[PDB]
Amino acid sequence: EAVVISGRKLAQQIKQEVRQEVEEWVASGNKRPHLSVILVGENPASHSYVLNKTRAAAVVGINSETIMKPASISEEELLNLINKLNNDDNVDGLLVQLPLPEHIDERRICNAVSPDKDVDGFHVINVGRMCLDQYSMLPATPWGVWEIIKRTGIPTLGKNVVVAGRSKNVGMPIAMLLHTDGAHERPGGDATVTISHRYTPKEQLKKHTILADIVISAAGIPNLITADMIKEGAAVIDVGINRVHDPVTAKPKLVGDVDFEGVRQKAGYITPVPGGVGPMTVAMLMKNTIIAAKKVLR
Amino acid sequence: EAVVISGRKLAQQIKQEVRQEVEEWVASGNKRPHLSVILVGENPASHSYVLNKTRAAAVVGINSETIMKPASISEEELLNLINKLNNDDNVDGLLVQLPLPEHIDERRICNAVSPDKDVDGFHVINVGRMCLDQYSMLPATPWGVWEIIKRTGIPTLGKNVVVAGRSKNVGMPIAMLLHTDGAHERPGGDATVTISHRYTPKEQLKKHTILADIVISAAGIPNLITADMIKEGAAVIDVGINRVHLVGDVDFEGVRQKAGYITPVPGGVGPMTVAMLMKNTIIAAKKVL
Ligand SMILES: Nc1nc(=O)c(CC(=O)Nc2cnc(C(=O)N[C@@H](CCC(=O)O)C(=O)O)c(F)c2)c(N)[nH]1
Ligand SMILES: Nc1nc(=O)c(CC(=O)Nc2cnc(C(=O)N[C@@H](CCC(=O)O)C(=O)O)c(F)c2)c(N)[nH]1
Ligand SMILES: Nc1ncnc2c1ncn2[C@@H]1O[C@H](COP(=O)(O)OP(=O)(O)O)[C@@H](O)[C@H]1O
Repeated sequence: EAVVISGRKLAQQIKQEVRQEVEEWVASGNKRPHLSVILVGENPASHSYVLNKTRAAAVVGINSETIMKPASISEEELLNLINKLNNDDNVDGLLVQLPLPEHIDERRICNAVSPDKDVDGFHVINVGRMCLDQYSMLPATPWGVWEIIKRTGIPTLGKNVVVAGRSKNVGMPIAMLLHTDGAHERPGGDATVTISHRYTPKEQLKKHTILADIVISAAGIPNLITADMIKEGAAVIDVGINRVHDPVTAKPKLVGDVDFEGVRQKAGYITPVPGGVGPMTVAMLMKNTIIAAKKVLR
Repeated sequence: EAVVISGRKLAQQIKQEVRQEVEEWVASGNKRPHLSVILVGENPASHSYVLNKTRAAAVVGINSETIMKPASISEEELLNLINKLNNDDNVDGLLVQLPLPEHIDERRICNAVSPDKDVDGFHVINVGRMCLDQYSMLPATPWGVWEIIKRTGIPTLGKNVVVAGRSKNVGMPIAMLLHTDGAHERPGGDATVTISHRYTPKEQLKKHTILADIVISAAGIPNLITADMIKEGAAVIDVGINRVHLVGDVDFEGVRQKAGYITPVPGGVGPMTVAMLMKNTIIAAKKVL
């Protein structure tokens, strides 16, 4: 039966580390780090998630604010705000919670944020640098997945890894980190990586996961991954956060992409949803904010 | 036996497309495109390849010059030259042939070329845009591999593909093009892609290639792919160009029984590399950023 990795405990340890580091930075008489978060509209998940981020900033010694804007705001208005904050020498990190409404182009917004305040790592320069194995602001969810693997001592060099999902801020950067050279400026995990997506036929997915020492599911599909697909002792990391309705009572429940109960038999490791990858995302963003405050990637 | 794909012939087709496009463009008022190539040192592969590029330029009606410099050139000189060429409005495309001498930072050189004139697609912005499936200057070898697959009619959507190698200008971009979404601004092939490299155990490689409708080898290792690694009827694309006693990364002679399609070396991907660069030069001349 599978060791269950608590991403909540790990995230909490990492927050303690950022706390000490912020205490230190300030005791040396530096400006306290400041994170600004922009939230557009009323997606409830977006609200909960931004709540989690600002709390985390509070508890690790980072000053936060959330600027909430109505969904009817124009792209131009959002850009004027971004520009104010890029020019405010008090703001170390600046993030815009996603998704944005359809009249606003996310890519133009992500590229408007100053690369050295880009704690999400979504600016095209950060994406380019990451894809070239250079130092960059790494994106929080993928770096969280990496820390779960690395801090649990699960090896990656030479190993087979499958990532279900190819989204530009989750699946793609996860696949990039895991396959790349450990000897490079930004080290990778030297694994053999397969990437699947919405057109991977389910039988062919299974044919690749069955060979996998590590399966990382970032598709947003309940019960995508089941124990017949996993091999004995493999690590299984679950990036999905899927809001379902619970058969016994149609209560609103969070599952991931893995059939936890089925897979926790056969697997060597497993993360739960909730309390797995999600809090790690919040922890790695605290890390990026301290990094941005210390202006080390200038 | 396997259908042997002629890169020589597909490249001919592409170069005729560019010739026509260039001729309409000049005919309708515009400056004739110009490609400037910077060559440093005496690597015989580099010299041969830069000659192939400028010949192709000449025959599709694109003006060229190669600027040859000694290996001894300093990084500051090379950047000075690049800066001059970035400002010369006669120059549409600018490329610096690799590899550069060990005392020159390649990445610094690559980022110094104006993105508008970056016909190799090695500038960090071009790499970033490509990884986001945005319009970009696609790198020549990866776009060549893509054109080989799509002009030969080999399907990719839902299919299994293995790329052997993860170099930033070949193997990584090939994997990026093949797995990405056909509906995006810069379409991809909607395939299921495995990337392998110098730490993939050979048996594990084989366990992936066995499943593969397409195997693309960009490792630079003679005989890495052998017919027991292929599944019958599969497309094998050989990006390797190795000096031994020129051959690929495939055992051509063996794999051609088992394979559905196969590319030779020479005459496969290499001539396509040259062709796609001509494509990129006319795209740069037209200033469709
Ligand atoms: N600019 C930008 N950047 C981004 O990074 C992201 C991604 C992101 O914020 N992800 C998450 C994920 N999970 C949590 C979390 O708290 N998860 C808990 C459950 C809490 C509950 O159910 O409400 C868990 O999974 O246990 C979080 F705070 C943030 C977006 N959308 N936008
Ligand atoms: N900035 C930059 N950009 C780059 O794109 C490249 C890569 C590159 O130039 N690739 C190639 C590959 N092959 C050929 C070729 O003509 N191959 C013939 C064999 C001819 C013979 O040497 O006898 C074949 O394979 O049939 C070519 F002209 C260029 C580099 N290095 N640098
Ligand atoms: N056994 C192997 N299987 C797959 N890829 C390999 C193997 N051995 C080496 N490689 C890869 O080949 C590449 C060598 O780089 P390079 O020669 O610069 O690229 P190219 O083949 O495009 O010229 C590296 O990415 C390396 O990890």
